Amino acid sequence: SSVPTKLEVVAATPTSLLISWDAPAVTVDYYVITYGETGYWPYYWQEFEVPGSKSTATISGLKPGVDYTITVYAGSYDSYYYYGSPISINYRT
Amino acid sequence: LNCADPTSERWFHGHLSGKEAEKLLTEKGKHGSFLVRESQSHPGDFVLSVRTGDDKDGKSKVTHVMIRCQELKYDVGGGERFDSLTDLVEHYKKNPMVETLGTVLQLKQPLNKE
Repeated sequence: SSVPTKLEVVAATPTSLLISWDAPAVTVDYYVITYGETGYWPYYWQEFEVPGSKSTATISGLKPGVDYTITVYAGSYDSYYYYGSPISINYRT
Repeated sequence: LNCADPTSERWFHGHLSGKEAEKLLTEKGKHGSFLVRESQSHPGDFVLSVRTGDDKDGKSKVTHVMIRCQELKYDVGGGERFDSLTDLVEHYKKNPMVETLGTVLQLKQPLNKE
């Protein structure tokens, strides 16, 4: 039971990923997309926030032929901490 | 609770989201400016946020570092270990932390809580 669900790379360039997760039945206030190079992950990453009304994002400025780990978090404006059980995937290039 | 308490340090901001941190390091920080804040994914754990770019909206780019406390010592996932975050911070002003995400990670000026 992850929140959100079904994270996948929809489309990719050598330097950019187009990701999507389930626009769900039960909505949240925001999402935080985190990403980093696998092997340095989870100790080094970059991140950005999107509203809960969104279920897609682009991660750009990446390098070709590199393994990346991407984790999406869900959150509430009424909590400092993210919801437990985020969802995570790997993708190279 | 299991490592030296760094909450009295001036570069410690406590509750501060990644978006808030990015705004701070942008509006007042330079390249290599850093702050420590509490993790939002791991309660009680710390995050070192480092400005690593000027540009990417009119916001700057921040790389984030997970701080691990294990067996009374601090590290950033590997390599050297420190009795305090203050010692860790000083070491990574003089030494590079890592090269990742197309940027060389090294500390410069702390961004202090106001």
